[PDB]
Amino acid sequence: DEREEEQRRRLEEVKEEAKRRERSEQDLAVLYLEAVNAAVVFVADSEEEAKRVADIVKKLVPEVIIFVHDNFVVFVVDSDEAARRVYEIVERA
Amino acid sequence: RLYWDDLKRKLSEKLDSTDFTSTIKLLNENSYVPREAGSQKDENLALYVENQFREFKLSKVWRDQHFVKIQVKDSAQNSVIIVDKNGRLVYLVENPGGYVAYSKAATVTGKLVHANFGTKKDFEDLYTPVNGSIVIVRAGKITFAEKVANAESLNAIGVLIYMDQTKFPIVNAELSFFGHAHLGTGDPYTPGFPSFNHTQFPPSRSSGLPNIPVQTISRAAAEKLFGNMEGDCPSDWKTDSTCRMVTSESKNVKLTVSNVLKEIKILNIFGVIKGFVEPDHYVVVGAQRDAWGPGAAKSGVGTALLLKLAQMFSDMVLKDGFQPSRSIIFASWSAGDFGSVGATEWLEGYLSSLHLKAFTYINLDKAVLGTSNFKVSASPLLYTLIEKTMQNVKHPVTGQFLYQDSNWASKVEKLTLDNAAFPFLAYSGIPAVSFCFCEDTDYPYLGTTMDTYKELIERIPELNKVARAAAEVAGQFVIKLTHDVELNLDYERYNSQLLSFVRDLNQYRADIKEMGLSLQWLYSARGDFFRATSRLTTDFGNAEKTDRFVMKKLNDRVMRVEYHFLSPYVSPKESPFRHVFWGSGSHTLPALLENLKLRKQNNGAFNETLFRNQLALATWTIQGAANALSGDVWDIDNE
Amino acid sequence: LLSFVRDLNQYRADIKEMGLSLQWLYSARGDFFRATSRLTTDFGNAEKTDRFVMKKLNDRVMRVEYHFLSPYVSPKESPFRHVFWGSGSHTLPALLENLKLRKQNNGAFNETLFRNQLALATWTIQGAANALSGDVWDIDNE
Ligand SMILES: *[C@@H]1O[C@H](CO)[C@@H](O[C@@H]2O[C@H](CO)[C@@H](O[C@@H]3O[C@H](CO)[C@@H](O)[C@H](O)[C@@H]3O)[C@H](O)[C@H]2NC(C)=O)[C@H](O)[C@H]1NC(C)=O
Ligand SMILES: *[C@@H]1O[C@H](CO)[C@@H](O[C@@H]2O[C@H](CO)[C@@H](O[C@@H]3O[C@H](CO)[C@@H](O)[C@H](O)[C@@H]3O)[C@H](O)[C@H]2NC(C)=O)[C@H](O)[C@H]1NC(C)=O
Ligand SMILES: *[C@@H]1O[C@H](CO)[C@@H](O[C@@H]2O[C@H](CO)[C@@H](O[C@@H]3O[C@H](CO)[C@@H](O)[C@H](O)[C@@H]3O)[C@H](O)[C@H]2NC(C)=O)[C@H](O)[C@H]1NC(C)=O
Ligand SMILES: *[C@@H]1O[C@H](CO)[C@@H](O[C@@H]2O[C@H](CO)[C@@H](O)[C@H](O)[C@H]2NC(C)=O)[C@H](O)[C@H]1NC(C)=O
Ligand SMILES: [Ca+2]
Repeated sequence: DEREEEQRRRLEEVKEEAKRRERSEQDLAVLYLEAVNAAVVFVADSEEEAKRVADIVKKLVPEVIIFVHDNFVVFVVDSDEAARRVYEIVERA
Repeated sequence: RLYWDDLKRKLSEKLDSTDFTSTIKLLNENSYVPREAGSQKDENLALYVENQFREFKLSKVWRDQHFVKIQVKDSAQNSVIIVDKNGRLVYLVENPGGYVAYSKAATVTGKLVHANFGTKKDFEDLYTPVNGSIVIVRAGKITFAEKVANAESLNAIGVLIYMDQTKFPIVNAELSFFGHAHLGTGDPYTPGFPSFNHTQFPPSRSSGLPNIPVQTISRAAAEKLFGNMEGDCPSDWKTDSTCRMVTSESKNVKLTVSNVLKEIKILNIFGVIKGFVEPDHYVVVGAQRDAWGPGAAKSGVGTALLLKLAQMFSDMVLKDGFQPSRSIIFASWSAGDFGSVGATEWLEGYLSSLHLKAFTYINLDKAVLGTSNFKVSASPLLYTLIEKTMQNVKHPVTGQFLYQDSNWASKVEKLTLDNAAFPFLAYSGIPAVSFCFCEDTDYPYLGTTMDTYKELIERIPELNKVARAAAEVAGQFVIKLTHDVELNLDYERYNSQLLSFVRDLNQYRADIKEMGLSLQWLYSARGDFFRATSRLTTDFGNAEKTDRFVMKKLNDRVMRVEYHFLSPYVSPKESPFRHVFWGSGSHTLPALLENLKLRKQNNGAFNETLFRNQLALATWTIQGAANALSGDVWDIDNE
Repeated sequence: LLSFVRDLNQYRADIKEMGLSLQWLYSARGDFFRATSRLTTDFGNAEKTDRFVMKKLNDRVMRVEYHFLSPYVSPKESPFRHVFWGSGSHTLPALLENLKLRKQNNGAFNETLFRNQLALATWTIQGAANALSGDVWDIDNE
């Protein structure tokens, strides 16, 4: 009977640890944001939309440093002014 | 032999030749700022205060060593981020430089709902419910702990605190600030017992510790958050036009707090001037030494006042022939920014020694914040002493006496959780007093890095004169409490208080009548207490002041007045603030009134058995105080 | 007090396995012995005709029994607060029985309760000693 008990609890442990590594796209975006203290992380549907939005932001905010990664875009700025401008642009464009 | 007039004149003479601003400027030097609790500069200032106490040649200088648990920032930065519920964008609102001590380390995400100040009435008059959402509130009316507790009572998952420009006209919109959210005083991990090694620090957590994360944010971050929110804030809130109420449907807020506990050593510095007749009875004068930033107004002014008062009284005793009947203790506390930890743990450590010996506490924290108003919060036993002090101390600017309102006593606000005199009054039953020259608004730089000497001397150019006036008030308190054979403690004042109580009960008479209860026993207890106070005043009048034995008996009966209002039916460890008038918990008269108020609202929030027990215990607390004040046990009359 | 600590001796290993020490109890015992010895010395050196010195010393005597009432317990739910002769988890016999349950390895032993009991009893004894020693500034604790 105890063999079945250890088997049951091992399978239960595997379940718990498998559910805990469940990531969302937003989790990866937040990790990108928190890693480099970015201002805005934008998740596009494709690399083309990502490139287009990044280029628009770069045109309106030249000092921004843009990291284009798959369909993710990471905006790093030096001032809160540029952060606010980049956020407005990314949220409304 | 010196009398009251000689002592007053010599005290004013020494106050004229005292330079307070120089010591304030010394306390803001780089060797003392910043002085976080337990830091190296805190210990440096403690050593300086100790050496000053020794150089004043006080009767004895000593120290107390405590090991307490505070909360500090972690290497992981706390963050406020905005997430789009579509999942397409995340936006870092702010990595705040300040923090809220004793906040729970957690990450929560949800709607952001604006509450005006975090008070219960603010929450009740709210369109959007806050359960399951993050709450953003302004500071200014209640402590951070009260805001967080009110938020937790409605199942909020997080609290953000900011300083609006209307309440805090600060030019720097990115200014960080600091606070604590422990609903209580002292070390929150030694609730009710001293933080000494002898206890071997057992696992015990104060019930006032919050269970949700709380974080301070700048006004710029608050406006960035309002940019993603809808709804105008009510006009009676009287806040900025950028204020908004609730986040849009597409926006949620993620708050991450990761503060960590840290065990630190704190020092309490003490000096004592012994009395000449009854040195075992004493007054305590205390001031906070620690501060998050420079703490010029929060800590420097009070510490300078403490040093100057100790020096002047030592000179009066050694050179001017001042012979106080009772002793005077000067105390420099630490960890006051975390909830009067030093003073509370000193009280909990030496309660058995302070019982019926320490008969008055005088707090000096934040005594100089402005020049318009003179505000005071104290036990009623000191009211008369305050009045007589306000009638002969002149305003530092106008030159008039501070006594301008004859009905001031009916407008006094009771001591609050953030005041160091509150644990003295509500927990140990020692009459306590706090006072300040202040404005109608709050000092905007408290808990910030802009609480420097420059800002203080710029806002108050008459800083030396105002500090002199505050020191004069405190010194007259001390002299009146220690120089004569009478204590100058006005027990009759409590009569007024009792009247108010029954008057506050009148608006619920009908409730009292339908529960089969009566207020007749409370009025009989009021009569007994009034007659006891009248008999005590008559005995003081008929007594011979040179007869030390009769005066000793009457003064002991006086010194038991504040202690007998501590609730004898509650655990002092779980409910330390036992004072039925000025404490907190279901044993206090305000708690009885709030529970009784819930009976009109016909939902099941009213607890009838709890109210019956509250009424019984409060009635017998009052009646027993009257009986104890009336004299010997066999001289008590019962109908 | 001696008997108390002697009753603790039979559990040394337990105290040693929980990371606890009995040194503070012996220090409080020494402080209480010092307070009683100086109180007797003060009674001997005082003049019985001086009504006030005798009144002060007699007040210090009359506070001895009161200071053994547990100041951390509700008098309504546990009225017998005396740590020596009362009843409840705040008394020394209750501490001894809880510590006794740790040798007899059932699951009846409550470690957190025992730590709180030890802390509160230790400081009750130490505070009684401090109050008996005299004024608050004349306490030699460090
Ligand atoms: C704040 O509290 C309110 C009230 O509990 C929460 O709203 C409640 O959410 C639950 C599930 O989302 C609702 O349950 C459903 O209620 C309808 C009512 O007609 C019922 O027909 C369904 O069978 C189901 O039980 C509940 O009604 C709803 N209450 C209201 C007034 O809408 C809300 O979720 C809380 N806030 C947060 C952030 O969680
Ligand atoms: C009274 O209690 C305090 C607080 O528990 C004791 O202070 C703490 O003592 C521990 C152990 O001695 C210290 O930890 C040690 O730190 C050193 C330096 O990093 C390290 O080499 C050791 O491995 C250990 O981690 C701790 O730092 C210290 N805390 C403070 C704030 O100083 C104190 O020893 C107790 N006193 C007595 C007489 O029992
Ligand atoms: C209204 O207030 C009354 C009074 O506070 C509440 O009754 C109280 O209920 C609690 C929990 O049900 C009782 O606690 C008990 O404490 C003893 C202490 O030894 C313990 O042995 C028990 O296991 C239990 O934990 C408490 O005795 C009881 N008090 C009275 C006077 O009846 C009542 O729950 C409140 N009503 C509502 C709706 O909140
Ligand atoms: C061991 O003792 C502790 C301390 O008395 C008990 O902790 C109490 O737990 C109850 C709920 O289980 C709470 O209502 C109390 O507030 C706790 N007391 C304290 C002082 O924290 C614990 O229950 C005991 N364990 C067992 C198994 O009986
Ligand atoms: Ca404590």
